[PDB]
Amino acid sequence: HHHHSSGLVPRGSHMVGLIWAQATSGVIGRGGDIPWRLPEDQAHFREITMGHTIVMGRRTWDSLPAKVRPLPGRRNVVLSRQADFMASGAEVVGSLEEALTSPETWVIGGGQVYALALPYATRCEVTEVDIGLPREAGDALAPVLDETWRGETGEWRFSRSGLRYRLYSYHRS
Ligand SMILES: NC(=O)c1ccc[n+]([C@@H]2O[C@H](COP(=O)([O-])OP(=O)(O)OC[C@H]3O[C@@H](n4cnc5c(N)ncnc54)[C@H](OP(=O)(O)O)[C@@H]3O)[C@@H](O)[C@H]2O)c1
Ligand SMILES: CCc1nc(N)nc(N)c1OCCCOc1ccccc1CCC(=O)NS(=O)(=O)N(C)C
Repeated sequence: HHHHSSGLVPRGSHMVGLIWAQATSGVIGRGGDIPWRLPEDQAHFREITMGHTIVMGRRTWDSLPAKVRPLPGRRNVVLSRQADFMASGAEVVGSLEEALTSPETWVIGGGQVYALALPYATRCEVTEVDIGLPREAGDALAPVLDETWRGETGEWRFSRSGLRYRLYSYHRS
């Protein structure tokens, strides 16, 4: 239960990580949008994901502005159960199993997909945003991590955007 894992990824393996930003309450989205824009979090998301495959749910793809998607520098994969859903510039697949063919994959949202992917994941990179944002019916929420996960929490930091935030890194075998 406490064996070490390495950060080096052999090319024959399939490392699955989750990356998300949440308010303390666990909200990650409402009404199809992320309710903040922190430049430190945006930079961090790129630094982690650049050069890898990114997997997202169909609703997260829908929420990206048409002009910015697919996100550059990364293989974009969108999960949909709809046989007629298409994503220009990206691959649409019908299962998580089909999406996880690369050696390093970052699941980048949203609520449903994080839940679905967790069982396969060995890394989570979390940004906590210190914004008063209550959970409302219909909100997209973050996954909750059990005791199989070990992690490190950074100190509270202060965004140029005027909100406090802090970074968590979690891993498991
Ligand atoms: N704060 C953050 O870090 C962050 C990051 C990303 C997104 N978000 C937020 O999350 C919100 C969306 O979350 P969400 O839960 O509503 O939707 P989502 O997870 O982004 O996408 C859900 C869609 O994924 C497809 N899907 C789900 N399970 C599948 C499966 N087993 N196999 C194949 N396809 C599957 C389905 O598409 P079909 O209906 O087409 O079949 C489903 O409707 C966004 O609006 C955004 O606000 C937040
Ligand atoms: C930057 C937002 C973010 N942060 C973390 N730590 N993890 C994530 N997975 C994450 O989501 C990025 C992908 C989803 O992005 C959106 C989803 C729904 C609505 C809007 C967005 C874009 C928000 C944004 O800040 N975009 S951006 O400028 O950073 N960039 C285009 C990706």
